[PDB]
Amino acid sequence: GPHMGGSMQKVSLRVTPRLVLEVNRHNAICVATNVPEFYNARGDLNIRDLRAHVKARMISSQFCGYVLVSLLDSEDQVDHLNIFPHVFSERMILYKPNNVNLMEMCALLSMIENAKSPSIGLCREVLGRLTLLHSKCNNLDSLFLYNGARTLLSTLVKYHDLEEGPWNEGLSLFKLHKELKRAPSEARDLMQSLFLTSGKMGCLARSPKDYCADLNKEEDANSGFTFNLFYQDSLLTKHFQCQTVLQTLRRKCLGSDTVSKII
Repeated sequence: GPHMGGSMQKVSLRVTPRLVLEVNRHNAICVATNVPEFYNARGDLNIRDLRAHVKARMISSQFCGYVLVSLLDSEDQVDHLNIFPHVFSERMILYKPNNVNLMEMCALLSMIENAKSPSIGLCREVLGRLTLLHSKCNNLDSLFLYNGARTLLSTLVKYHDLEEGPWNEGLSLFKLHKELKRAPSEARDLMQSLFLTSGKMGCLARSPKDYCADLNKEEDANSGFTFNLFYQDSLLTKHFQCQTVLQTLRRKCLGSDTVSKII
């Protein structure tokens, strides 16, 4: 809570890294992509191929870092963001740590967010790998990334009823989002309007990829840059439908400001 003497103990201001994608550039093209599914049908994690992927990224001439945004739990309304655009822009960074272990933690965050059908086995495997990686870094960035991944995993475990523990409560508004679906209709609609339909970041697009294509068309005739986005629709990637999010993503992925430390 915000530590206000007890009345707001369920209001969470916890900061979690979100919307994590790999950014690559060559020629005048820039692409933001989710990390691939380095696991089998049972959710056994393919550490060998994951590690090889991250090592390839660190030495690649195309790799620009991981794009991510730090969001407060109360800002994250599943498919709407309660945050002003100028605040959101400052929260989004292009992160390129010179450390394979921190890069692997970022890759796992992307994998968590983009998992289509996560299982409890996958969530436990990923958590175990993150615990090991954090134990090898033991710095403030790895703590932030470990805590964030645990929060996101916990959100999936709760939302999808994967446990019939190491989990926290997850993002608080995801719990409300699930619970309201079964509330009586009039109360459901009012509480969704009150607590889960922020307008501060504007309208949502049916097709993020077509919206990004239209952003490219504006400068096509003048040989402008091309930006494209690839991600997997899931509980944790709904914010890529926000048009202002996509405009900010495009600007940040094409911009020059890379940081090597988060905290």
